[PDB]
Amino acid sequence: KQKNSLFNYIYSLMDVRGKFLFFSMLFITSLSSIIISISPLILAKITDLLSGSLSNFSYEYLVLLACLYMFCVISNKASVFLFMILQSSLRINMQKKMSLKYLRELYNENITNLSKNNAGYTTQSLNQASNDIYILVRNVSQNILSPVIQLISTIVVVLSTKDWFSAGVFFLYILVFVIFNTRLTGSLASLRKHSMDITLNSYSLLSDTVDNMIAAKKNNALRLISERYEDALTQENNAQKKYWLLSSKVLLLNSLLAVILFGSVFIYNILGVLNGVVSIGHFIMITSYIILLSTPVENIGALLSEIRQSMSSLAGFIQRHAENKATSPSIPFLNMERKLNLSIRELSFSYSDDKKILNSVSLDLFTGKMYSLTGPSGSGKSTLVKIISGYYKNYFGDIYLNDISLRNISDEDLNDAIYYLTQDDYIFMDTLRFNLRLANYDASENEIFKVLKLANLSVVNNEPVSLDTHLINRGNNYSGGQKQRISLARLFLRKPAIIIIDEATSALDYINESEILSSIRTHFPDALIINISHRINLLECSDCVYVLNEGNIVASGHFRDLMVSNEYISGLASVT
Amino acid sequence: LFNYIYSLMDVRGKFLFFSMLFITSLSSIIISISPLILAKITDLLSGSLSNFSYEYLVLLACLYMFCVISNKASVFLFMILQSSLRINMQKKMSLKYLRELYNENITNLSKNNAGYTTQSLNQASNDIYILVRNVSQNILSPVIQLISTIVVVLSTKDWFSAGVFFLYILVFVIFNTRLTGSLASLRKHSMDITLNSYSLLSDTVDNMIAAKKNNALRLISERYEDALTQENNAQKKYWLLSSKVLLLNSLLAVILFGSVFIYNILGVLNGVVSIGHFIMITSYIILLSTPVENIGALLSEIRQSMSSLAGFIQRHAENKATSPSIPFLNMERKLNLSIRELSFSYSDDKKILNSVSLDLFTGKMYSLTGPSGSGKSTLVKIISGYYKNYFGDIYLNDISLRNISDEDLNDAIYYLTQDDYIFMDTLRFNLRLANYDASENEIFKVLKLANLSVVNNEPVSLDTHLINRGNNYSGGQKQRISLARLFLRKPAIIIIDEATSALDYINESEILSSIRTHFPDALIINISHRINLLECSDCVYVLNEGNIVASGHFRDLMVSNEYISGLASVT
Ligand SMILES: Nc1ncnc2c1ncn2[C@@H]1O[C@H](COP(=O)(O)OP(=O)(O)NP(=O)(O)O)[C@@H](O)[C@H]1O
Ligand SMILES: Nc1ncnc2c1ncn2[C@@H]1O[C@H](COP(=O)(O)OP(=O)(O)NP(=O)(O)O)[C@@H](O)[C@H]1O
Ligand SMILES: CCCCCCCCCO[C@@H]1O[C@H](CO)[C@@H](O)[C@H](O)[C@H]1O
Ligand SMILES: CCCCCCCCCO[C@@H]1O[C@H](CO)[C@@H](O)[C@H](O)[C@H]1O
Ligand SMILES: [Mg+2]
Ligand SMILES: [Mg+2]
Repeated sequence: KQKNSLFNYIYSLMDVRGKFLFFSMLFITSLSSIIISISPLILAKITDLLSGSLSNFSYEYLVLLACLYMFCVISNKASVFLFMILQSSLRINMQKKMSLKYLRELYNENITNLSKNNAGYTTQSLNQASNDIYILVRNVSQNILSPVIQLISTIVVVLSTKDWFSAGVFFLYILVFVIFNTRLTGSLASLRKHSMDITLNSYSLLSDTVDNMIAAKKNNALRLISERYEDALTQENNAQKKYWLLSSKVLLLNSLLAVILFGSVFIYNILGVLNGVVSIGHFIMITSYIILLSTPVENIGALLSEIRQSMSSLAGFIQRHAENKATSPSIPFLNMERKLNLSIRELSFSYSDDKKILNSVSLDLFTGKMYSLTGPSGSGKSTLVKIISGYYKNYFGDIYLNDISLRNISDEDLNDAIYYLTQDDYIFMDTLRFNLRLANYDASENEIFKVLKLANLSVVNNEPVSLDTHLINRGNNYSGGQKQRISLARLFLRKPAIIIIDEATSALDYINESEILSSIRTHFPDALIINISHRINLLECSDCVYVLNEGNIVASGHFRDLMVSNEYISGLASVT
Repeated sequence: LFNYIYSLMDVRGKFLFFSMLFITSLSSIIISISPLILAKITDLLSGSLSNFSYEYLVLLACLYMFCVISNKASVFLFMILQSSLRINMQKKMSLKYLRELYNENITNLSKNNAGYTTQSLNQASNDIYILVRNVSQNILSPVIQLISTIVVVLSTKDWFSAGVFFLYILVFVIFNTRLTGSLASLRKHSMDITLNSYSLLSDTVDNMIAAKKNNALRLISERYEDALTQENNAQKKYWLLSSKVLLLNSLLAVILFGSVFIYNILGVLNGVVSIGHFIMITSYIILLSTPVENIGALLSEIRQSMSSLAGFIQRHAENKATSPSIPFLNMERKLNLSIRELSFSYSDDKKILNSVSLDLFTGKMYSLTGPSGSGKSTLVKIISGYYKNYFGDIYLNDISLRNISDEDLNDAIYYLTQDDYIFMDTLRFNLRLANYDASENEIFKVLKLANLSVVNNEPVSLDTHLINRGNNYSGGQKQRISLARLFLRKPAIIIIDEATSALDYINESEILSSIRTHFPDALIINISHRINLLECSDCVYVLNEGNIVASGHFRDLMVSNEYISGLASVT
């Protein structure tokens, strides 16, 4: 069942030009195997015409024979060059379509599955998959029809000249070969997959070390960093050597079998020529067939290995990239209300198992009101807002948005209704314009510049900020606070009902913090605001404060009513 | 270049490489006898065909078989040695890269992402592979087969054949070298765009959650699709030139070798040339394609994998200023900091530090504050040796920073960065980053001082597996990992750049208390917007638009300075 899905996926990557290039590759490979299967006859015809006669034969017929053999050899080589020209053209063609499908497939994945592996890994995963497709495209377009044509014609013709021992041992070889190899193909595929996986692990550890180089540099940790890579490389070499040995043995055993079987057919026809039983023309034809048969035998060996091993390694890739999906019912045409209220009823959550992060959170929040959420680091403030923000769907209990449950809300609509300002910043290595256009694609040059003022990012160091400012990897081109302001400027282009600010202002100074937080409430008057903070001034300003402790909501109401009642907020209000 | 490739080969690597060269050379000697054995077989066919002529035909046919078998055994043996050599050279190549990346400056490291550096290793590994191959296979072997051909065809006194044969190798080597550089440039430019494309994929995948939550599929997809279009166009440009060279080389061969075939046909028809010689000539025309092909590769592949490997060495071994350093420096337990008229720019376009003049001392805690963009991080980064292109001077008890080795500076100063850098590994590994030789107890002791020894009423294991960017942990728990590292280290200066922002007052004060206790003589610079640290410091420094605008005690500043007055009013 998964076998059919695989080839349909490869076929789909080919546009009209892609389908032509693929069929041209199949045709030219097939045509040349027909032509080259003729050539050992031509050689035999040349041999007899000369053998015996003492220069007494048609010199014009020898020239015609020699020219036909040349046409065979030329057309077979033109075919090789034409196939590789078509192959690269098809690689180029299928490449773009393959890569975008991956990016779009990665966008539709869940946050839990995305977080599982880094960029180093996903980047080299595309690499392995692309190459896997390439191999499969080749093995199909080249090693299916062509070796069958050359093997059929060879047994048919040798059978026609009534040589039973030759055609017999020839057919015996293809039989022993196809059996022996298939009885060892899976054993290679498994050893190759296991290797390729360790290779991903190794690219993953390189990108992990390079992304955290500054940390390792400043801790003078070259030895610790170098040794954990050197260990990964050692796991890679050992996995590669294990494949190499099996691969090397199969090749040597297949070579020794060929020498024993085809060697006998060569000795048999030698004795046949020495005892006048067999003609020289025929001897040359059997000798010519033994030599010609190696390439179709090679193309079969390849197919039996390469098709099974690239199908296994490609199966594993499609699995860890299209599998993880619970249900998600969603609503067909939903047009969310400008005013939305939040109702969390007996919400429970665990990231893994054995440990519960949210015990039985029961809350009720309303339009145009600001709420503060606090608690110790590990209580689950981020977790709770992430679930509200649809990061996770494996939760016990229910969450409503004006009667409508989250479970029945499409990820697109939820993201239009709620805007989560994350604890960590996510700045794209691109222009400032690009980072803000992330919030709204259709936004004009003015709408974007207006938003810079609202986030206090219109002027940096007495200089006006350009929308064309190039932003380095992780936006480390900008200060901690300037990073927070990019993410804040995004909110102003968006139009949400709920606004979550998870410690999203921590890097800003008192002036900026207050001015932006002011501008938020001004620009979004009816917006429900959840604010996560460990700071009294941010807790004070709220219409109501919620204290989360070890998963459960332990305290509610006004900050003043809590600053003495509650154990945690009294701990905060220890200073001054 | 070739010395760098040679160095990647250990003793087993050098054997495998020479075995590859030998076997390729030996097989070209053997296969160059082949057209003469075919001639003798054609000669015997037009003879008497006596018992001895039949026996000689068989012994001849056996020698041709030995040629064909030994040539194929050589191909299989070469590919077995090649993969063994690839495996061998692989590890050594990869570590040299990681170690080369560690020795690079922060400014140059920040220039490109992991997606880029990962695929950069890929391209160079493959460029080495190609070079190892074209050298071990396409140098001696085609020369042997081309020499013996002209020698033997010259011996049989066929001038037109050996003439046009030598003419072809001459026109070929000229025509191709004329277009090799044009191919290498088109290939390099393509491979570079390919890096750009892998860079944009890792950039998008690292910030997927942002793009997902902003429903930005179209903007994200469009950007990548543009990069892929820049990739296809760069690839198509190489493809066309590559395809033309191949078709023109093929058409030249058909015209030149086709004439040698027609000439010897007419020679056979007019009794001038024997059939035995006519076969030997076509047998040489057919045999010559593989050495012509290997020269076609050698010419084109050696140049294009040298161009793209030149680039890789340039961007991974250059951009070093000076660094005089110090031979054997043993830094004093007590160190004072003296910044004199410090000025700095990142891209020279704008000044970040105007003329910072400061003086700090042992065992005292100092607070640094100012608006976001003043340059607090910049200043401590320069103190921590992130950047060396600065005007003014920085001393450490008479010794200038310029004369301090990056290893010694990192042992004297410990910078707790604004953003956290958690390794995807065990908690043990993340803490061993600070001190390799640390025992299981030294590490757990440090977990208590970091307030990380217990998470959710459960004792924290040193074997806790930490996901990409440590997102397996809470904002504050991340900060605590970086804080726990400091307790294994032994510095004179301790910089805390907003490194406790994700912590509540209790823990912030509690960890900062255990820092001062465990490091009594340590000079502490604290960057904070909050007041629970500014009030605790021995002196406060206010940075505004590059210049230090206010100094002294916090209480004396919330009277004098409006910024410090307004900040304290947040009570
Ligand atoms: N992806 C994850 N996988 C497993 N456990 C996690 C993950 N993220 C967080 N946790 C744990 O879940 C608990 C609460 O997580 P989180 O919601 O980030 O907390 P928080 O209470 O908001 N803390 P903070 O923001 O630092 O002050 C902590 O004990 C974390 O260790
Ligand atoms: N790597 C960089 N490349 C270019 N400019 C930079 C870089 N890092 C910082 N800057 C700029 O230098 C100035 C000061 O940066 P930084 O030292 O991080 O500031 P900060 O004043 O400490 N702000 P913060 O800690 O966010 O509240 C700002 O104008 C930044 O945009
Ligand atoms: C035009 C009349 C017939 C020509 C004589 C028959 C021999 C055909 C040429 O054989 C070639 O010999 C080479 C070594 O000499 C091999 O490397 C090559 O694989 C093989 O294809
Ligand atoms: C001309 C009379 C003397 C000929 C005696 C030697 C036998 C030549 C065998 O050559 C083989 O012929 C095949 C034909 O298809 C090619 O595929 C193959 O590469 C080549 O090796
Ligand atoms: Mg949190
Ligand atoms: Mg800073």
